[PDB]
Amino acid sequence: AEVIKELNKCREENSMRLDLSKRSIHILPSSIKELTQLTELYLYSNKLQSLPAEVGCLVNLMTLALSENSLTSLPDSLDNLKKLRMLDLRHNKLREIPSVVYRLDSLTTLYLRFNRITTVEKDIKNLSKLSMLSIRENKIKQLPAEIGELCNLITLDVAHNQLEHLPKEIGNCTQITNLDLQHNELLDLPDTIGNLSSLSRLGLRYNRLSAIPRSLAKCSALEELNLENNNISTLPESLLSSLVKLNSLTLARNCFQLYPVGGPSQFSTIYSLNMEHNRINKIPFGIFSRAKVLSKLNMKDNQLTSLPLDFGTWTSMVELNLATNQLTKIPEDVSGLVSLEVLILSNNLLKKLPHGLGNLRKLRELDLEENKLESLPNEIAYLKDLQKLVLTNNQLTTLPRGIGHLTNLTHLGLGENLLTHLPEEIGTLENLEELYLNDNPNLHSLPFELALCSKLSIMSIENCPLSHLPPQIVAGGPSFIIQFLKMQGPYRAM
Ligand SMILES: [Mg+2]
Repeated sequence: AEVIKELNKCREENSMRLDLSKRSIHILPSSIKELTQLTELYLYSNKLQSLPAEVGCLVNLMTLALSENSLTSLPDSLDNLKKLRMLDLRHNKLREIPSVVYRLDSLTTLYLRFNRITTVEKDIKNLSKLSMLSIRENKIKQLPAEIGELCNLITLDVAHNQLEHLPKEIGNCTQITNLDLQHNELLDLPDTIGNLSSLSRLGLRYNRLSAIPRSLAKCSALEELNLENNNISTLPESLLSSLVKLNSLTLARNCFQLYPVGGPSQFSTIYSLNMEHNRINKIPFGIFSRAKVLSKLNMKDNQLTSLPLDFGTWTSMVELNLATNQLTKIPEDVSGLVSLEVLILSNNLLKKLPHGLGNLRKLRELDLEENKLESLPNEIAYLKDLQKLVLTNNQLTTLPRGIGHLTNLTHLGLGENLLTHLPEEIGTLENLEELYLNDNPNLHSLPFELALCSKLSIMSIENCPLSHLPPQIVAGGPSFIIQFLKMQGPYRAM
């Protein structure tokens, strides 16, 4: 109806771009054959199950945009579009690459993401002008050796498929800079992967890799190496020191029991190292002695029972996550870690903290949730940069009076402890915003000085008896308690 007039409009305008997207089109009219001047046809977001043979009359088409339709194929007449440069077939119902697509040898850009494709035929070698090929989110089990004739490829995306291997002939696609293989079933990578010398983005997470080829050392433009969720427990001893632009290394969710063995400069370039969810039973002595730029270490969910003798020499570390290990002590040498801003120690077996904690002048966040802490050291008072202090689920009965010296503290989590009272010095926490006191069964009062925390907007007190406060006030909840402390206490300003 309106597409009749829009096709008609295009005819009289002689416009070389036709946009029929988002028009609920089920059947494309035959008359589209008349608009032979078109170089761009936009049919995306429609209801098309098929393109008519008349589309092959649009022999000047350079762009055919068909995403978000219900196509199963394309007309054999598309053969006649000898100038077609980009075909966009995302989000359709293709069970295979349409036969005609294998003859569109002028194509440089082919988008096939989100279909039902299982096989790439050997005839893929005909599309040797392709620089962008995306077949992400399909059902592909293997690629043909003839992928190696796509020598102009820059981006090859086959993420979210069923690949178990990659043909060694991928090593002939020497222009590739972005190769995404994540979320496949990959058991290995070919030793020829090193032939991809301009490789700068390699997607490998969520596969079944048990090793990395040593030839990957040749891909020295790589700026990230994310091996998350595989089956890796070692690395080629030469690999990391060859990746001289490597910024970040993720070994999370693998089966490392020991740090990978590497050169002296194995960690000399990365800023971030993520080894969370492995089986690592110790951190080697000296492992960060040449890691001047490494500032984030994540060791969460491993098997650590202690820390190396030179722990206190990690002077560049800024964020350290040792959550979900089996640490029983933090050594006094933690005083060495003068750059630390974030220290996460939740879910260990700590009973006390070293006095040396007080040397962490830049510490902003300290998370001690789910330990066995029985006290805090007085030297906590010197953490003047501390903003967030999480002590949830410990065995604390009192806090040091010096807790009130934490000028910058905004978040204080004391839920699930054994507290009998809060110090009056809580009132000098001028910046306190969130105070969690829930599930302290022996906490029977709150100090009037709590009224002095003018920025206090959240406090939890569920399952505290608070029997030294009036029953109806306690039943009113945090809002009523704070108002009561202000009105009955001695601190009203006027
Ligand atoms: Mg899958």
